[PDB]
Amino acid sequence: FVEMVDNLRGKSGQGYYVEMTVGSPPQTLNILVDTGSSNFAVGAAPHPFLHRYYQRQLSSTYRDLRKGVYVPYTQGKWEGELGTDLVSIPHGPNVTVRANIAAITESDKFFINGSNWEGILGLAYAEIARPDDSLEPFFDSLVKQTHVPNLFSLQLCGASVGGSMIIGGIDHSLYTGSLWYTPIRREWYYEVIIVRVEINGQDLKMDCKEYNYDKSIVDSGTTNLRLPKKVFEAAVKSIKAASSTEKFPDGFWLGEQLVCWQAGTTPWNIFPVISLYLMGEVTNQSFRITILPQQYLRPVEDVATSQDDCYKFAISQSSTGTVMGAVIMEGFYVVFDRARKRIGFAVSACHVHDEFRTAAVEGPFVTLDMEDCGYNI
Ligand SMILES: NC1=N[C@@]2(CO1)c1cc(NC(=O)c3ccc(Cl)cn3)ccc1Oc1cnc(C3=CCCOC3)cc12
Repeated sequence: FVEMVDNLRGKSGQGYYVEMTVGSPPQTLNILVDTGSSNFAVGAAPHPFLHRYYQRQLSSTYRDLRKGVYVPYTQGKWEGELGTDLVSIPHGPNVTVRANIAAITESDKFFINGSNWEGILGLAYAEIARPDDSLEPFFDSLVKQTHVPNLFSLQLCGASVGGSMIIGGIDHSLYTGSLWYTPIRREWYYEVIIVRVEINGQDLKMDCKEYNYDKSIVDSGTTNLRLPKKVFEAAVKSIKAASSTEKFPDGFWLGEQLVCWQAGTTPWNIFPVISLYLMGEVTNQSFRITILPQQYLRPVEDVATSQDDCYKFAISQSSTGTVMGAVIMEGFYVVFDRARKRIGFAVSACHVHDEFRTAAVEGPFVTLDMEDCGYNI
Protein backbone atom coordinates (compact mmCIF):
# COMPACT_ATOMS: atom_id res chain seq x y z
CA PHE A 1 0.00 0.00 0.00
CA VAL A 2 3.01 2.26 -0.61
CA GLU A 3 0.89 4.77 -2.57
CA MET A 4 -1.14 5.67 0.56
CA VAL A 5 1.81 6.18 2.91
CA ASP A 6 2.11 9.83 3.91
CA ASN A 7 -1.28 10.76 2.35
CA LEU A 8 -2.23 12.78 5.48
CA ARG A 9 -1.19 16.35 6.18
CA GLY A 10 -2.03 18.94 8.80
CA LYS A 11 -0.92 21.45 11.37
CA SER A 12 -0.81 21.19 15.16
CA GLY A 13 -4.19 21.77 16.73
CA GLN A 14 -5.92 21.71 13.33
CA GLY A 15 -6.19 17.98 12.59
CA TYR A 16 -5.35 15.59 9.79
CA TYR A 17 -6.74 15.85 6.27
CA VAL A 18 -6.60 13.73 3.18
CA GLU A 19 -6.91 14.85 -0.43
CA MET A 20 -10.17 13.91 -2.13
CA THR A 21 -11.94 14.64 -5.40
CA VAL A 22 -15.66 15.20 -5.89
CA GLY A 23 -17.63 15.50 -9.13
CA SER A 24 -16.97 15.28 -12.87
CA PRO A 25 -14.61 16.75 -13.81
CA PRO A 26 -12.89 16.07 -10.44
CA GLN A 27 -12.77 18.99 -8.00
CA THR A 28 -9.90 18.59 -5.49
CA LEU A 29 -10.56 19.33 -1.79
CA ASN A 30 -8.71 18.72 1.48
CA ILE A 31 -10.91 16.82 3.91
CA LEU A 32 -10.48 16.33 7.69
CA VAL A 33 -10.31 12.69 8.74
CA ASP A 34 -12.82 12.17 11.55
CA THR A 35 -13.54 8.76 13.09
CA GLY A 36 -15.94 10.48 15.52
CA SER A 37 -18.66 11.38 13.00
CA SER A 38 -20.31 9.74 9.97
CA ASN A 39 -21.16 12.43 7.36
CA PHE A 40 -19.20 13.46 4.34
CA ALA A 41 -19.77 17.22 4.42
CA VAL A 42 -17.94 19.79 2.30
CA GLY A 43 -17.81 23.57 2.03
CA ALA A 44 -19.99 24.55 -0.93
CA ALA A 45 -19.93 28.36 -0.66
CA PRO A 46 -17.19 31.02 -0.48
CA HIS A 47 -16.62 31.25 3.26
CA PRO A 48 -13.58 33.51 3.62
CA PHE A 49 -11.61 30.87 5.65
CA LEU A 50 -11.84 28.45 2.70
CA HIS A 51 -9.15 27.88 0.06
CA ARG A 52 -11.80 26.31 -2.10
CA TYR A 53 -15.23 24.72 -2.10
CA TYR A 54 -17.43 22.27 -3.94
CA GLN A 55 -19.17 23.90 -6.96
CA ARG A 56 -22.06 21.61 -7.76
CA GLN A 57 -22.92 23.64 -10.90
CA LEU A 58 -19.67 22.38 -12.49
CA SER A 59 -20.39 18.69 -11.90
CA SER A 60 -22.21 16.64 -14.54
CA THR A 61 -22.51 13.68 -12.17
CA TYR A 62 -24.09 15.66 -9.30
CA ARG A 63 -27.54 14.53 -8.16
CA ASP A 64 -29.75 16.52 -5.79
CA LEU A 65 -31.54 14.63 -3.02
CA ARG A 66 -33.78 17.71 -2.52
CA LYS A 67 -33.26 17.56 1.23
CA GLY A 68 -31.56 19.70 3.85
CA VAL A 69 -29.65 18.72 6.97
CA TYR A 70 -29.09 20.79 10.11
CA VAL A 71 -26.18 19.63 12.28
CA PRO A 72 -25.43 21.25 15.61
CA TYR A 73 -22.72 19.51 17.61
CA THR A 74 -20.87 20.28 20.83
CA GLN A 75 -18.36 22.85 19.54
CA GLY A 76 -20.16 24.27 16.47
CA LYS A 77 -22.73 23.82 13.75
CA TRP A 78 -23.13 23.25 10.06
CA GLU A 79 -26.04 23.17 7.73
CA GLY A 80 -26.29 22.05 4.17
CA GLU A 81 -27.97 20.41 1.23
CA LEU A 82 -27.82 16.69 0.52
CA GLY A 83 -26.91 15.11 -2.79
CA THR A 84 -24.70 12.47 -4.35
CA ASP A 85 -21.73 12.65 -6.63
CA LEU A 86 -18.67 10.70 -7.72
CA VAL A 87 -15.86 10.75 -5.20
CA SER A 88 -12.30 9.47 -5.22
CA ILE A 89 -9.15 9.54 -3.07
CA PRO A 90 -6.13 10.25 -5.31
CA HIS A 91 -3.65 8.82 -2.76
CA GLY A 92 -6.02 6.00 -1.88
CA PRO A 93 -7.38 2.99 -3.71
CA ASN A 94 -7.78 3.34 -7.47
CA VAL A 95 -11.58 3.54 -7.47
CA THR A 96 -14.47 5.97 -7.84
CA VAL A 97 -17.71 5.66 -5.87
CA ARG A 98 -21.06 7.41 -5.80
CA ALA A 99 -21.34 8.83 -2.31
CA ASN A 100 -23.60 11.07 -0.29
CA ILE A 101 -22.20 14.58 0.08
CA ALA A 102 -23.63 17.30 2.30
CA ALA A 103 -22.96 20.62 0.57
CA ILE A 104 -22.34 22.99 3.48
CA THR A 105 -24.18 26.30 2.94
CA GLU A 106 -24.02 27.77 6.45
CA SER A 107 -21.82 27.14 9.46
CA ASP A 108 -20.56 28.46 12.76
CA LYS A 109 -17.23 27.52 14.42
CA PHE A 110 -16.86 24.59 12.01
CA PHE A 111 -14.18 25.87 9.64
CA ILE A 112 -10.91 26.97 11.25
CA ASN A 113 -9.36 30.29 10.26
CA GLY A 114 -5.92 29.44 8.88
CA SER A 115 -6.49 25.71 8.23
CA ASN A 116 -5.99 24.02 4.89
CA TRP A 117 -9.10 21.82 4.88
CA GLU A 118 -12.55 22.49 3.42
CA GLY A 119 -14.63 19.49 4.48
CA ILE A 120 -15.01 16.60 6.92
CA LEU A 121 -14.94 12.84 6.29
CA GLY A 122 -16.94 11.08 8.96
CA LEU A 123 -15.62 7.52 9.14
CA ALA A 124 -17.94 6.18 11.85
CA TYR A 125 -21.20 4.28 11.38
CA ALA A 126 -24.65 5.07 10.00
CA GLU A 127 -26.26 5.13 13.42
CA ILE A 128 -24.88 8.66 14.07
CA ALA A 129 -25.17 9.99 10.50
CA ARG A 130 -27.32 13.09 9.97
CA PRO A 131 -30.23 13.36 9.42
CA ASP A 132 -30.64 9.64 10.20
CA ASP A 133 -29.10 6.19 9.58
CA SER A 134 -30.57 6.02 6.05
CA LEU A 135 -27.82 8.44 4.91
CA GLU A 136 -25.15 5.88 4.06
CA PRO A 137 -21.66 7.01 5.20
CA PHE A 138 -18.83 7.28 2.71
CA PHE A 139 -16.88 4.20 3.84
CA ASP A 140 -19.99 2.03 3.66
CA SER A 141 -20.57 3.28 0.06
CA LEU A 142 -16.93 2.65 -0.83
CA VAL A 143 -16.95 -0.96 0.40
CA LYS A 144 -20.38 -1.76 -1.06
CA GLN A 145 -19.46 -0.48 -4.55
CA THR A 146 -15.90 -1.82 -4.85
CA HIS A 147 -13.82 -4.76 -3.64
CA VAL A 148 -11.92 -2.62 -1.14
CA PRO A 149 -11.75 -4.64 2.09
CA ASN A 150 -13.84 -3.36 4.99
CA LEU A 151 -11.09 -1.80 7.09
CA PHE A 152 -8.80 1.20 7.31
CA SER A 153 -5.91 2.16 9.48
CA LEU A 154 -4.50 5.46 10.67
CA GLN A 155 -0.99 6.48 11.54
CA LEU A 156 -1.17 9.99 12.94
CA CYS A 157 2.31 11.57 13.37
CA GLY A 158 2.45 14.72 15.54
CA ALA A 159 4.27 23.24 12.61
CA SER A 160 3.32 20.52 10.12
CA VAL A 161 1.94 17.11 11.05
CA GLY A 162 1.75 14.10 8.77
CA GLY A 163 0.55 10.54 8.60
CA SER A 164 -1.05 7.75 6.64
CA MET A 165 -4.59 6.58 6.09
CA ILE A 166 -4.35 3.07 4.63
CA ILE A 167 -7.72 2.38 3.06
CA GLY A 168 -8.61 -1.32 2.76
CA GLY A 169 -5.59 -2.68 4.61
CA ILE A 170 -2.60 -2.42 6.88
CA ASP A 171 0.98 -1.41 6.14
CA HIS A 172 3.35 -3.29 8.42
CA SER A 173 6.18 -0.80 8.03
CA LEU A 174 4.08 1.76 9.96
CA TYR A 175 4.37 -0.01 13.31
CA THR A 176 6.66 -2.19 15.42
CA GLY A 177 5.80 -5.31 17.41
CA SER A 178 2.32 -6.83 17.26
CA LEU A 179 -1.15 -5.44 16.84
CA TRP A 180 -3.46 -5.98 19.81
CA TYR A 181 -7.18 -5.82 19.17
CA THR A 182 -10.08 -4.56 21.31
CA PRO A 183 -13.72 -5.23 20.37
CA ILE A 184 -15.91 -2.52 18.88
CA ARG A 185 -18.66 -2.68 21.51
CA ARG A 186 -21.25 -1.16 19.23
CA GLU A 187 -21.16 0.20 15.71
CA TRP A 188 -22.05 3.87 16.08
CA TYR A 189 -19.02 5.72 17.25
CA TYR A 190 -15.89 3.51 17.39
CA GLU A 191 -16.83 2.53 20.90
CA VAL A 192 -14.48 0.51 23.09
CA ILE A 193 -14.14 -0.45 26.73
CA ILE A 194 -11.32 0.62 29.05
CA VAL A 195 -10.91 -1.91 31.85
CA ARG A 196 -8.12 -0.38 33.90
CA VAL A 197 -6.04 2.80 34.14
CA GLU A 198 -2.52 3.24 35.49
CA ILE A 199 -0.27 6.27 36.08
CA ASN A 200 3.36 5.16 36.19
CA GLY A 201 2.08 1.62 36.77
CA GLN A 202 -0.13 2.71 39.66
CA ASP A 203 -3.75 1.68 39.29
CA LEU A 204 -6.30 4.47 39.88
CA LYS A 205 -8.44 1.75 41.49
CA MET A 206 -11.74 3.19 40.33
CA ASP A 207 -14.80 1.15 39.50
CA CYS A 208 -14.07 0.57 35.80
CA LYS A 209 -17.59 1.71 34.78
CA GLU A 210 -16.35 5.20 35.64
CA TYR A 211 -13.81 4.87 32.79
CA ASN A 212 -16.57 4.35 30.23
CA TYR A 213 -19.31 6.65 31.61
CA ASP A 214 -21.22 6.94 29.37
CA LYS A 215 -18.97 5.70 26.56
CA SER A 216 -15.35 5.50 25.39
CA ILE A 217 -14.51 6.14 21.77
CA VAL A 218 -11.54 6.35 19.44
CA ASP A 219 -11.66 9.70 17.71
CA SER A 220 -9.22 11.24 15.20
CA GLY A 221 -11.29 14.47 15.18
CA THR A 222 -10.43 15.43 18.78
CA THR A 223 -7.03 16.60 20.06
CA ASN A 224 -7.23 15.69 23.72
CA LEU A 225 -7.41 12.59 25.78
CA ARG A 226 -10.77 13.46 27.29
CA LEU A 227 -11.79 11.67 30.51
CA PRO A 228 -15.05 11.57 32.50
CA LYS A 229 -15.03 14.16 35.29
CA LYS A 230 -14.43 11.74 38.21
CA VAL A 231 -11.70 9.90 36.34
CA PHE A 232 -10.02 13.13 35.26
CA GLU A 233 -9.86 14.33 38.94
CA ALA A 234 -8.24 11.06 40.03
CA ALA A 235 -5.90 11.04 37.01
CA VAL A 236 -4.77 14.62 37.60
CA LYS A 237 -4.31 13.98 41.36
CA SER A 238 -2.03 11.05 40.55
CA ILE A 239 -0.22 12.97 37.77
CA LYS A 240 0.32 15.89 40.23
CA ALA A 241 1.81 13.54 42.84
CA ALA A 242 4.13 11.87 40.30
CA SER A 243 5.37 15.23 38.98
CA SER A 244 5.51 17.05 42.34
CA THR A 245 9.28 17.79 42.13
CA GLU A 246 8.04 20.84 40.20
CA LYS A 247 4.79 22.70 40.93
CA PHE A 248 2.39 24.22 38.41
CA PRO A 249 -0.72 26.40 38.81
CA ASP A 250 -4.23 24.91 39.08
CA GLY A 251 -5.11 26.58 35.76
CA PHE A 252 -2.50 24.55 33.83
CA TRP A 253 -4.08 21.20 34.81
CA LEU A 254 -7.40 22.64 33.67
CA GLY A 255 -5.89 23.65 30.30
CA GLU A 256 -6.60 27.28 31.27
CA GLN A 257 -2.98 28.43 31.02
CA LEU A 258 0.29 27.14 29.54
CA VAL A 259 3.61 26.26 31.12
CA CYS A 260 7.02 27.11 29.64
CA TRP A 261 10.60 25.82 29.81
CA GLN A 262 13.97 26.75 28.32
CA ALA A 263 14.37 25.34 24.79
CA GLY A 264 15.70 21.76 24.73
CA THR A 265 15.45 21.30 28.52
CA THR A 266 11.83 20.20 29.06
CA PRO A 267 11.85 17.79 32.03
CA TRP A 268 10.13 14.77 30.45
CA ASN A 269 11.41 12.49 33.20
CA ILE A 270 9.27 14.15 35.89
CA PHE A 271 6.03 13.42 34.03
CA PRO A 272 4.55 9.90 34.30
CA VAL A 273 3.39 7.51 31.58
CA ILE A 274 -0.34 6.83 31.21
CA SER A 275 -1.60 3.31 30.58
CA LEU A 276 -5.08 2.36 29.46
CA TYR A 277 -6.00 -1.31 29.58
CA LEU A 278 -8.45 -2.24 26.87
CA MET A 279 -10.82 -5.23 26.71
CA GLY A 280 -9.07 -7.97 24.73
CA GLU A 281 -10.34 -10.48 22.18
CA VAL A 282 -10.55 -13.37 24.64
CA THR A 283 -12.58 -13.85 27.82
CA ASN A 284 -10.70 -12.47 30.84
CA GLN A 285 -7.86 -11.21 28.60
CA SER A 286 -6.82 -7.53 28.21
CA PHE A 287 -3.88 -5.58 26.86
CA ARG A 288 -2.50 -2.16 27.66
CA ILE A 289 -1.52 0.90 25.68
CA THR A 290 0.96 3.32 27.24
CA ILE A 291 1.56 6.97 26.29
CA LEU A 292 4.27 9.43 27.29
CA PRO A 293 4.13 13.10 28.32
CA GLN A 294 5.35 13.71 24.76
CA GLN A 295 1.80 12.81 23.70
CA TYR A 296 -0.20 14.61 26.42
CA LEU A 297 1.97 17.73 26.81
CA ARG A 298 1.33 19.44 23.49
CA PRO A 299 3.57 22.27 22.27
CA VAL A 300 1.86 25.58 21.49
CA GLU A 301 3.63 27.48 18.68
CA ASP A 302 1.49 30.60 18.15
CA VAL A 303 2.10 32.19 21.59
CA ALA A 304 3.05 35.65 20.28
CA THR A 305 3.32 36.99 23.86
CA SER A 306 6.05 34.43 24.88
CA GLN A 307 9.54 33.41 23.63
CA ASP A 308 10.02 29.97 25.30
CA ASP A 309 9.01 26.33 24.64
CA CYS A 310 5.41 26.40 25.91
CA TYR A 311 2.99 23.48 26.31
CA LYS A 312 -0.67 22.81 26.94
CA PHE A 313 -1.83 19.98 29.22
CA ALA A 314 -3.97 18.02 26.78
CA ILE A 315 -5.88 15.76 29.13
CA SER A 316 -9.24 17.22 30.01
CA GLN A 317 -12.55 16.43 31.59
CA SER A 318 -15.61 15.33 29.65
CA SER A 319 -19.35 14.96 30.01
CA THR A 320 -19.59 12.71 26.93
CA GLY A 321 -17.29 9.89 28.14
CA THR A 322 -13.69 9.00 27.37
CA VAL A 323 -12.38 10.27 24.05
CA MET A 324 -9.19 8.75 22.79
CA GLY A 325 -8.19 11.61 20.52
CA ALA A 326 -4.91 12.65 18.95
CA VAL A 327 -3.09 12.41 22.31
CA ILE A 328 -3.68 8.62 22.22
CA MET A 329 -3.64 8.00 18.47
CA GLU A 330 -0.33 9.79 17.85
CA GLY A 331 1.29 7.04 19.97
CA PHE A 332 -0.02 4.21 17.85
CA TYR A 333 -0.85 2.69 14.54
CA VAL A 334 -4.62 2.17 14.77
CA VAL A 335 -6.51 -0.40 12.67
CA PHE A 336 -10.26 0.11 12.39
CA ASP A 337 -11.10 -3.48 11.53
CA ARG A 338 -14.75 -3.05 10.67
CA ALA A 339 -15.05 -6.49 9.03
CA ARG A 340 -14.22 -8.11 12.39
CA LYS A 341 -15.73 -5.44 14.71
CA ARG A 342 -12.43 -4.66 16.38
CA ILE A 343 -9.76 -1.99 16.68
CA GLY A 344 -6.06 -2.86 16.63
CA PHE A 345 -3.31 -0.90 18.35
CA ALA A 346 0.44 -1.21 17.77
CA VAL A 347 3.38 1.04 18.64
CA SER A 348 3.68 3.68 15.93
CA ALA A 349 6.99 3.79 14.06
CA CYS A 350 6.57 7.62 13.98
CA HIS A 351 5.59 8.40 17.61
CA VAL A 352 7.52 11.03 19.51
CA HIS A 353 9.59 9.71 22.43
CA ASP A 354 13.00 9.99 24.10
CA GLU A 355 16.03 7.74 24.77
CA PHE A 356 14.55 6.50 28.09
CA ARG A 357 10.84 5.71 27.40
CA THR A 358 8.69 4.78 24.40
CA ALA A 359 4.97 4.30 23.83
CA ALA A 360 4.04 0.64 24.35
CA VAL A 361 1.41 -1.92 23.47
CA GLU A 362 1.72 -4.91 25.83
CA GLY A 363 -0.24 -8.07 26.58
CA PRO A 364 -1.79 -10.40 27.42
CA PHE A 365 -3.00 -9.48 30.91
CA VAL A 366 -5.57 -11.27 33.04
CA THR A 367 -8.50 -8.96 33.84
CA LEU A 368 -11.81 -10.22 35.26
CA ASP A 369 -15.32 -8.71 35.03
CA MET A 370 -14.48 -6.71 31.93
CA GLU A 371 -18.11 -6.77 30.73
CA ASP A 372 -19.15 -4.88 33.92
CA CYS A 373 -16.93 -1.99 32.80
CA GLY A 374 -19.43 -1.09 30.06
CA TYR A 375 -22.09 1.55 30.78
CA ASN A 376 -25.76 0.85 30.02
CA ILE A 377 -28.69 3.28 30.36
N1 LIG B 1 -14.84 14.00 16.44
C1 LIG B 1 -15.43 15.18 16.25
N2 LIG B 1 -15.91 15.58 15.08
C2 LIG B 1 -16.48 16.95 15.21
C3 LIG B 1 -16.48 17.15 16.73
O1 LIG B 1 -15.64 16.09 17.25
C4 LIG B 1 -15.54 17.93 14.53
C5 LIG B 1 -14.20 17.88 14.85
C6 LIG B 1 -13.28 18.74 14.30
N3 LIG B 1 -12.00 18.57 14.67
C7 LIG B 1 -10.96 19.39 14.48
O2 LIG B 1 -11.02 20.52 14.02
C8 LIG B 1 -9.64 18.81 14.95
C9 LIG B 1 -8.61 19.58 15.47
C10 LIG B 1 -7.43 18.96 15.89
C11 LIG B 1 -7.33 17.57 15.78
CL1 LIG B 1 -5.92 16.69 16.26
C12 LIG B 1 -8.40 16.86 15.25
N4 LIG B 1 -9.50 17.47 14.86
C13 LIG B 1 -13.73 19.69 13.36
C14 LIG B 1 -15.09 19.74 13.02
C15 LIG B 1 -16.00 18.87 13.60
O3 LIG B 1 -17.30 18.96 13.23
C16 LIG B 1 -18.16 17.99 13.62
C17 LIG B 1 -19.43 17.99 13.06
N5 LIG B 1 -20.33 17.08 13.40
C18 LIG B 1 -20.09 16.11 14.32
C19 LIG B 1 -21.11 15.18 14.61
C20 LIG B 1 -20.96 14.13 15.50
C21 LIG B 1 -21.94 13.18 15.84
C22 LIG B 1 -23.15 13.19 14.89
O4 LIG B 1 -23.50 14.52 14.46
C23 LIG B 1 -22.36 15.26 13.96
C24 LIG B 1 -18.83 16.07 14.91
C25 LIG B 1 -17.85 17.01 14.58
